[PDB]
Amino acid sequence: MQIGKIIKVSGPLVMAENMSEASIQDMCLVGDLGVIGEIIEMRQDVASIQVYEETSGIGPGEPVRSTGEALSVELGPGIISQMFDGIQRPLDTFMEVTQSNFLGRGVQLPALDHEKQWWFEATIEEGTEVSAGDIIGYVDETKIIQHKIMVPNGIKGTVQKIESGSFTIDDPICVIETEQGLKELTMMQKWPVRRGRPIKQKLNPDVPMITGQRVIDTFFPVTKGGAAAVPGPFGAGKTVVQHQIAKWSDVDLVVYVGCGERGNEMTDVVNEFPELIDPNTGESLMERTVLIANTSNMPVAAREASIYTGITIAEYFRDMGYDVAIMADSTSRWAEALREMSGRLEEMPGDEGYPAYLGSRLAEYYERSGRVIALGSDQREGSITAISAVSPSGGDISEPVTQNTLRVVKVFWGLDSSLAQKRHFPSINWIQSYSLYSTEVGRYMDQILQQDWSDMVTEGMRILQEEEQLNEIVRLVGIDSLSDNDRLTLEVAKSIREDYLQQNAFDDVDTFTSREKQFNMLKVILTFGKEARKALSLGAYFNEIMEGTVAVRERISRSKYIPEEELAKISSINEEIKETIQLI
Amino acid sequence: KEYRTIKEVVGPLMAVEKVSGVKYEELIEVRMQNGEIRRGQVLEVQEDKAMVQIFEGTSGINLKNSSVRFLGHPLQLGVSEDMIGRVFDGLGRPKDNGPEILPEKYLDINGEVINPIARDYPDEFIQTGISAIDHLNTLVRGQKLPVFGPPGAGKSALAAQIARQATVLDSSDDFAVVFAAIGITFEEAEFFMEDFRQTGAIDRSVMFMNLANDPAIERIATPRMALTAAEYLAYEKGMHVLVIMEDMTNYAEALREISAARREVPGRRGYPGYLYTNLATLFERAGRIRGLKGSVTQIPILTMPEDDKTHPIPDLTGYITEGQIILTRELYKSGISPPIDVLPSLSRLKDKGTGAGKTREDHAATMNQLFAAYAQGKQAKELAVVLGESALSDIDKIYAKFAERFENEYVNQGFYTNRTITETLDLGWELL
Amino acid sequence: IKEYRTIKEVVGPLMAVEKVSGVKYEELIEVRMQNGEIRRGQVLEVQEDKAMVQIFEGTSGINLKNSSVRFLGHPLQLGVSEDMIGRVFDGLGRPKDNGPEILPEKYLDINGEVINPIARDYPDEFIQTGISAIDHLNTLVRGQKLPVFGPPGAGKSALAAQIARQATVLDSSDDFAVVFAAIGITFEEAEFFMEDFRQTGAIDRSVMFMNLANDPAIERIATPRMALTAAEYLAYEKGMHVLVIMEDMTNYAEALREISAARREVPGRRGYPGYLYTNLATLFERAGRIRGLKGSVTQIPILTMPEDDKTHPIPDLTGYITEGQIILTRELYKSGISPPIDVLPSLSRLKDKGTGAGKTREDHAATMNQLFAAYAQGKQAKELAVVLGESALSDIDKIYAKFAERFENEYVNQGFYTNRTITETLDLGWELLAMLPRTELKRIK
Repeated sequence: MQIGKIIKVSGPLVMAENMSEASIQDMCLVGDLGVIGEIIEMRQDVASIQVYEETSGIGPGEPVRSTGEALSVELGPGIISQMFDGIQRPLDTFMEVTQSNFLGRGVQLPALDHEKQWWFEATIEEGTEVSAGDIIGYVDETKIIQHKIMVPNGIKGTVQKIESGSFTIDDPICVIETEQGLKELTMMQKWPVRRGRPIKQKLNPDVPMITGQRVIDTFFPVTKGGAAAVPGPFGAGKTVVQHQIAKWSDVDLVVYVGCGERGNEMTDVVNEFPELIDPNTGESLMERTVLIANTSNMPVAAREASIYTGITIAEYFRDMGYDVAIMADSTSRWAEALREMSGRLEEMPGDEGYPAYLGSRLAEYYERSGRVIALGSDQREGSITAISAVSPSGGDISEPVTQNTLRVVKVFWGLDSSLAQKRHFPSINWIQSYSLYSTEVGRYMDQILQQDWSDMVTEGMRILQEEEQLNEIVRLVGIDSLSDNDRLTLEVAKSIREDYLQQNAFDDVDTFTSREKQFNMLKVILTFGKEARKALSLGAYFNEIMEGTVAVRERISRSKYIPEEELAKISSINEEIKETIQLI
Repeated sequence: KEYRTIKEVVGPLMAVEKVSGVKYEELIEVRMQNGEIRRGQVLEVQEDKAMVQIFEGTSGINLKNSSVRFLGHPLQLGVSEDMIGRVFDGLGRPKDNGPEILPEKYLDINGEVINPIARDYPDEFIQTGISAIDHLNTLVRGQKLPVFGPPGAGKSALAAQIARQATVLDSSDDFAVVFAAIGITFEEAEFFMEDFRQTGAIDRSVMFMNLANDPAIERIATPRMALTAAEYLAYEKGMHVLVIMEDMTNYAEALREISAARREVPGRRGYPGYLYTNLATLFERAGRIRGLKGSVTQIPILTMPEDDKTHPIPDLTGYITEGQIILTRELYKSGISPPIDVLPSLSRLKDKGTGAGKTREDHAATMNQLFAAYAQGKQAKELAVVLGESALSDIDKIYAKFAERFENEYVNQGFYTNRTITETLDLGWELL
Repeated sequence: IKEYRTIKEVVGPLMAVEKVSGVKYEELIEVRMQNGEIRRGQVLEVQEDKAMVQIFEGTSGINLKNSSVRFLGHPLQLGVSEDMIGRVFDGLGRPKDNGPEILPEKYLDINGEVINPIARDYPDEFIQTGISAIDHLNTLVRGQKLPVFGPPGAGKSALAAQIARQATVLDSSDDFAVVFAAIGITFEEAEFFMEDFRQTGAIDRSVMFMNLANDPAIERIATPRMALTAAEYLAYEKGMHVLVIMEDMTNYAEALREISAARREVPGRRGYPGYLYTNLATLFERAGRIRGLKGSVTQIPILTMPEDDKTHPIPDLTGYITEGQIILTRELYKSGISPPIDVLPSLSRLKDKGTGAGKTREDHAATMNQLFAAYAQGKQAKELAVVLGESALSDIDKIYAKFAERFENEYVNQGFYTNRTITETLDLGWELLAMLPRTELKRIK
């Protein structure tokens, strides 16, 4: 409607006159190429635009037009199992529409297939009064997941015309009468990615999430609606622990965000995710996933917007009643993008050149995750669980992004490369990692499992920490020069590490460990310490106990591999007792 | 009169033209072209032009078709005795969906400075029920006694505990609690709020909750909101008010961010350089006033650096405060709740808060030599890690064991056990 | 043809021209001086009818009123051709060997385009470096980026020379090319490279872009982009497999800093710019394979090992964008090991994609994995000799000792002009593996 005119092009900043009809944060197309950019300032009629692409070859006199809206995502059928870049451009469609292998400057493409037909089934009776979040209908978009069409925010009234059928996401599938007149609804809604999606009520994340991975499900659990930080050193198997969490966690969808990775790591992602198999249905995990893909050499703005696009999509599926998991790998790159853009704008730096608002920004992101009651009459409940890789260039965990992240999330999974060096997978540092959910998860696990599981966890960790202390002493004086009790603690700690902490994600049985399985397994490990300590009490020498119980503790080592249908691990406890009684 | 004269928007800042009668720090309303209304504050005013900052940012605003109204007053708190039991946000607007407050009057949240000759000296003793404080680092009414701790080391648990079991001995004159959450997360806030409701403490409390994702500019207003309510309850209703503020580290960071956004001149560590001014203007708002009944007592809660400075420098805070209460991680790993390291902890005002006619009379003496059992208890075992087996073992044999008891039972009360002071002294003697 | 006598301002290497129109950001410019001299430059900022440009050769000797300015209508470009093979240019692609000027097929923006992430192909096949210490243990994959770190004068440049000399592909390599980029090096090291490429005829399959230590730093910044533009042209337009060697990328960072300082910019750590990381990434991402195309681009950036413990931004910044580290020690250059390669910290994270049947002899992975442990424990045996001579632990550890010194003696020593075929490398390997008894190796054949 209004045609602005470029008057200045400097680096990633463009200034354009005759823009008084536009708004702050409006997206716009700049120059003859129509390169995408963001209005960040306005002085009289002259807008300062943050250009998202490269500006080489642009100059004054060229036109500028605002798209009338802020950076948004399309939300509707066509979204699941697709791969986008940071501002939701569909990569595959990008190739086919440009007939090119490269991301050319200034081509604009819808995010969803507006021309694919979908079968929409109505679910609400004609004439029922509704509001934002109420589910109107339903599209079986994907083999695994169902896309519940819900009323956009800002719409209230009586559903007037609703008929099932085959439509594109552009067709009016509903008509609702509002006090503001008569408004038509389609299957697609748009949302600005930096506004959090409205909810009815934020709730406490108190339900533990089953990763299937014993070390975290037991000692460092994250709840549904929680958030974890995962520092990832080189060659620590981080890629497969992320795969394991994405594949085994009892969530409905996964959103994976690229956040400016090296292209080769990114294509590993693009290749391996489709070949990961859903346990419940056997279909490709991609069916259940949305992937945003950004490489280090892509426009910096798209790398910063990546996480907001992702979290907006995650909120969309949280508003449907689903549980979502957003993984960002890695937010260190996102924050370097933020830093570059802040410095290029000549802003007053903060710690180590990161902007002063870095902290706030991280907050705004992580507080958008969590367990919520969604809108709508049924008051359905959803959650977003955040798993963010942090991986600073400097090995030092002490760095503004990591510490600013750790003050707003409650669980921290510390991958250690020297632990992977000792062939300990998953390579989670057991003394430095932590979870502030552990007490509430104890309260939940105890109630459902009807056992002192919390006390068991506290004691397993008690001996692990005490093993750190004792091993230090062993450095000074050899294991021979120690008490007989202390080597027993070190030896049950051995089984904690080897028979519980270590898991091979590729073994058909060891890849996932159930609630009950973990309980019985750590059960037997701990009863070893209990009964052997009673033996030491009775005066028997610890070496004798090791020699006497040789077979059964090998069964305790093989404990991780007993199938899920049979559960022979319980019997082991009795054997231990009996054998130590023979030892007397 | 609405002004339709917005000429510039740069970041969260706005320039308004052809105004008159606008005053520094005056509140504004932006009525956006789409009907949305945002609240803001004048930061500079010059001839017929004014520079304001919008609390909710400027995203989505169209300059030509928006307007600004100048309300003719700064940030204020509507005060009333009815604020007890209620929960507000960092700007004093209700967060608890409760009935509406009809204010007695509106007060500038910056406050007045007490005339030094009108001030009264801190005197009475506050029973936190925490032995580690009440005995060694005694809290007095009118004192400013901060607590420093690493993240998730239960310092917030300690905060809620003092808020829970804090009382005075006469208890004829009520003890009100004003709680300010400063840029903390929703889950931390929920800890405090639902705890306050389950223990019933909410019935004597006023809560100001600013969350980690609220605008930093509102985070700057939160502690002043808390303290204005506190001084109103103290000096106009005669109440004895205890003020807890977590996390003041977040207040320091919000100050740094705002000063950066306003292209100001950076001081130390990029922090605005008026941190002493601001923090002292906050913390010196405690005390007693000669000729008035009530009191104001502050307990700021700080995240301790544990790193390369780059924190709300305590030295500043400790330079204005009358003490330090220190929590370290190594007492939290041992399971010690509450994890107070009594050695660097100090109460600059314990002297005339404790004594004859104020507490049991062993209290002082046992304090002044009860540090010594812990002083030479860990002088042997912690220092002599290498020489631990035999160095100083035959003699000073029990001085380790009693130190273990100091940690294990004397200070490991539990985050939910209320120790009367006299009860605390009984434990103190039995340990000796 | 836009020619303007409207130069308003000269401040250092920067010029301001007013009363212009149609000028574009980062467009090339020609200054026609009052004395007939011609210098070229680049617009850095453009505003209304004004343009600020920087002159590559500086502005000394310019008279503002009596000089003129032409805007060329394009950015920095490489005139690409298949006839660049065998040729030697400067850092801006201008001919340096007195051969014919090349009449280009087309002109390419030396910035390149960003690969669609789903169109990229993972590096997955094997090369022939001829270097046993790497081909076996620290395997190079087509599409990989593997830097070299070494101290000055410890045969680093010679390693560059022989990798460039012997690198080839076994299966029907369309053509194995080498693009050589010299980054701010002295005339002597550059003359070394050029003359070595001509003695051995490596020149016949190589393109050379020579930027020297006293050339303009802004040209130094442009040099790797032109090397890589020719690389991608050959790879994904001629179907060729391209090896790209850039010596002392440490000199790139410095030039960046310099340019950033000349342009009144905001300093990062140690004066380095606030986009240093991003620029290195714009370079290093330009390696790899593209699905459905025969060619490939493989990078060996070659850098000087930093003295100071505290790494400059230069190597840390290179650190995570790369897929490995190769290391030279002066310990071995004095120790007689010609290629001073310590295979201990050496790593190729994609080596598993180089080994295997149809790619090499199938033993590759297993033998390699026994060699790493063996050399480490043999070095441990050698260091164990500290006040604990031959009497201490004379069996089993001492027999490893001999394995560790003979490993260097010929397996690592090689010869800066010996091309050891991969079958040679592994046959020699098993010969070295025979030394110790069959019980040490848990491996089974």
